[PDB]
Amino acid sequence: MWELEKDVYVVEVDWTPDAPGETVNLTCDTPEEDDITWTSDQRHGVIGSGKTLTITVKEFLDAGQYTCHTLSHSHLLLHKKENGIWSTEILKNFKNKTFLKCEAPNYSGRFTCSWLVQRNMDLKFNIKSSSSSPDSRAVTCGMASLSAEKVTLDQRDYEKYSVSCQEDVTCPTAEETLPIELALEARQQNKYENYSTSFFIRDIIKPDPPKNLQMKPLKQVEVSWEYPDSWSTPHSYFSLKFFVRIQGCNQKGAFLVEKTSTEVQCKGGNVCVQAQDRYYNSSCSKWACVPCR
Amino acid sequence: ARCLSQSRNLLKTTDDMVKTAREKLKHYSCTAEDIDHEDITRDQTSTLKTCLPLELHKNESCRGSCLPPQKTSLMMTLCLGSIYEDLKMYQTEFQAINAALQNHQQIILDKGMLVAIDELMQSLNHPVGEADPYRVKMKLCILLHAFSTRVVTINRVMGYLSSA
Ligand SMILES: *[C@@H]1O[C@H](CO)[C@@H](O[C@@H]2O[C@H](CO)[C@@H](O[C@@H]3O[C@H](CO)[C@@H](O)[C@H](O)[C@@H]3O)[C@H](O)[C@H]2NC(C)=O)[C@H](O)[C@H]1NC(C)=O
Ligand SMILES: *[C@@H]1O[C@H](CO)[C@@H](O)[C@H](O)[C@H]1NC(C)=O
Repeated sequence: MWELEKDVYVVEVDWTPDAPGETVNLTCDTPEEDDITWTSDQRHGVIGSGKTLTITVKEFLDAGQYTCHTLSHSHLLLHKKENGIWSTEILKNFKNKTFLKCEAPNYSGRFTCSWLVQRNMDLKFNIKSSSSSPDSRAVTCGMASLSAEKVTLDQRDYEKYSVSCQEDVTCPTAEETLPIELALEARQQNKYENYSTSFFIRDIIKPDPPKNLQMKPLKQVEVSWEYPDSWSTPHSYFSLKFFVRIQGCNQKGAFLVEKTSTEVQCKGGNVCVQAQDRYYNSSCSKWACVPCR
Repeated sequence: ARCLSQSRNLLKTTDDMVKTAREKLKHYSCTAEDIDHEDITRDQTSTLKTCLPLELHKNESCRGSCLPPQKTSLMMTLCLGSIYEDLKMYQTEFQAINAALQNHQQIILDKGMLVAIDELMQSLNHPVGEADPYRVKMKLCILLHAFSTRVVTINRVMGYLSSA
């Protein structure tokens, strides 16, 4: 039994029918009181009497919100390990199978990581840098918020949470030596799990859609766009590439233009432009479509 | 100027070379990207500290015929000089790996990339480890992934020197 918080404890169980649950005693947080009673949030009546209550934790029923009687509270969380591997049941993976999808709109240090939950009840999330080694990049993240936009995958829709993170600004470097190592703690009711990821900003760069898309009739039209305002500056150093199509990184029937403009031929068609880092084969922007006269 | 075309060609010859790598060296963790990013110039390079635009240097606490004659900077001079040493280091490693690979089929280093690092080295200028057959293949992939990220940094610098 290890201490996650002051009155919230996590116990790791072998989750094998023959394995004996770990025996650990929990006492009421009031030192001098005697003749107390005990309950659990999954039990109706009293289940303990002494100032300290031993407990054997093999199943989920043996865990919950143990409340003195209301002198104090204690919470038990289970982290299953089955055949030596820990459970990954709270979160739902993407088609990639990554449990955490991080992406950055620029090279500033800001980035957002998002994840899908199988089942959205009594969920508490905490994300932080996973390495305390001195040679480690420091990242501080805010709190996780649920997204009104659900996500569909394998003929099923899932709810999505996300968090904004920011690398503690040091002096700039042209490349990234060590990866950013993050870890997420997920807490379904009476279940604890943790997920980790390692990434470089250069690989999570997803440029924002192009802005100010205009077109001028030519002999044949000149389609002109502009770099996203969220993109890093100087744009000369942080060059972008643009794929154009008429009607991520699908580029089906699409051509490349490394400038802010090109000349396409369309009638009654809609022209679309996406962006990407000119040099690193990173993620491509969402399409910024516009009709063509 | 005009060193931009050599950095672009180096980017092209490197990208289609790593494509040749993660295709022929399948199931070598090459395409899996699980291989750790290993910089071979880490000990003697000033590329990461210097090869940055002057606009990003906002705090005080932080030859070759490629630098623009209009704007000359000591930091940019150090950047171009460090890039030269990086390419030479990768040249010696690649030439040694190519010797072992040419004897043993699956992979061969692109002559275009090897002449691209040299032509860019000359514009900037105005003994190798031991490995077995399986290990020399892995080493090439780890080098190619790090070399791709370094050429990307070079191309950003050259693009910044031009048009500015
Ligand atoms: C992700 O989950 C795993 C498994 O729940 C966590 O590993 C566990 O972490 C706790 C707290 O760091 C460890 O408790 C400590 O155990 C040592 C054992 O000598 C004890 O001396 C300390 O006082 C403390 O109680 C626990 O042993 C450890 N269990 C295993 C199997 O590794 C892990 O920390 C979680 N987080 C990450 C980022 O992995
Ligand atoms: C510049 O100095 C200020 C004040 O000390 C500090 O807050 C900031 O992080 C520094 N910026 C960089 C890039 O080091």
